[PDB]
Amino acid sequence: WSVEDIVKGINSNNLESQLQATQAARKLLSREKQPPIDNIIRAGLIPKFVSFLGKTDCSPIQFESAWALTNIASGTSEQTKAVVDGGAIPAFISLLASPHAHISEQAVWALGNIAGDGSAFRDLVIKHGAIDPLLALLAVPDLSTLACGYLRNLTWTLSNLCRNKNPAPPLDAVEQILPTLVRLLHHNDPEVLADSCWAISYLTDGPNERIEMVVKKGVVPQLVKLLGATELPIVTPALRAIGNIVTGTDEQTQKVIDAGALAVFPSLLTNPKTNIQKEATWTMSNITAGRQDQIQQVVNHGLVPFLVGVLSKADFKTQKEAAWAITNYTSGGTVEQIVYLVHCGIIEPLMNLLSAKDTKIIQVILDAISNIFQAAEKLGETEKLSIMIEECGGLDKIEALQRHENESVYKASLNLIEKYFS
Amino acid sequence: AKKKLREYQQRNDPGVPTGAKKKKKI
Repeated sequence: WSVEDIVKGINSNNLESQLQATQAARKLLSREKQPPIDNIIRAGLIPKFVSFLGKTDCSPIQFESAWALTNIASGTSEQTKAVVDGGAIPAFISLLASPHAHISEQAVWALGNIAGDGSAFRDLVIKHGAIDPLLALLAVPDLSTLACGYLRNLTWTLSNLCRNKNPAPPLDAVEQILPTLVRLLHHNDPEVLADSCWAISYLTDGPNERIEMVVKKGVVPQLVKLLGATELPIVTPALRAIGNIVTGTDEQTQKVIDAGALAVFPSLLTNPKTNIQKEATWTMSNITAGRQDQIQQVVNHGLVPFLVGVLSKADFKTQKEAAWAITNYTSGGTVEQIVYLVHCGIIEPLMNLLSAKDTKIIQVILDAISNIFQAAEKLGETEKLSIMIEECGGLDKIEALQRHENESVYKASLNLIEKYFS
Repeated sequence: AKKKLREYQQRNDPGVPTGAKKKKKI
């Protein structure tokens, strides 16, 4: 229909005409190529649709209006705001209790789009009381009671209530949602698992107290299991959540190790999916920033050759993540752990990466080389290391960096030349 | 020191994966 024909039917004194026009609006807003959301907004139709959500008698017009509003709220922030400004948040929360599962599901979906817009609308959905009726829909002993698409919508909408920063979701809300999240994290549906992992990944990004809340729930072993799933949509958020947890305290990081996560990293650090391999390298960088006994577990799982491999060949951003992982290792490791890096072949790929002109990565590499030399000094191995650096062309690079423009680069390279190559 | 996701995202965006934010019903 044209928008005029929709307005005429919506503004008739005939309810069947109103349902027909609302249906035509829902189809127009669902069409593949550029649905006319703004023309529908300018026509003043959102208040009519919100009014229809309250027509408990005429469930077909409730469903059609909920679908039409869902697809407006799927748009820009300004389009989502027009839906909120029409009073839709409390009207959708009221619809969660509908005896018709497909209408309740549509309200869940719309609330997910609204909360997904950002932290202010997320917190406004929470303030209107959406969490209690949403969790009540999931408070059954067997989750396979519920339709698969229904369960996926509830999980996704809950994940958007856990999402976003500045500010993070209210503590009381996260505490109330978490136990249901833990159940969904064990449910045997791939999309439910994926969005459960996304929710946990959101909750674990922040101050270490936020990590602690999640880890206290016993979730890390299941996250490590999902780390090994064959579905990339599951591995991606599972690895994100694990990566967030190891940015925390040493004890939080130890829970990831004790659950067996390191055994998965030979595959993760060679994964052909670029973002998986890069985030696994970042995760290793925060583990090698841990205790010496945690570095030793990296060693024991055979992961140092894999970090040598990533540094040797990967896309440039990933190689730089690996350089950070190495510099952290050399900053906190024992002398024995550090010279083991050299035995595994770290020097040549470090010197190869020093061809980069970026001031930032140069300093990272020079710091790692300085830390390795300091360990070699305690063992009496500096001459071996110097020969190794010269033979792969690394001395040429260092020597030329004595004339770099940046003072931090120029003084670090001078210092290496004076101490070890005179 | 540990480095949080915000710093990884500043190094690596755009394209760092995230869950679906909004969904259109077809």
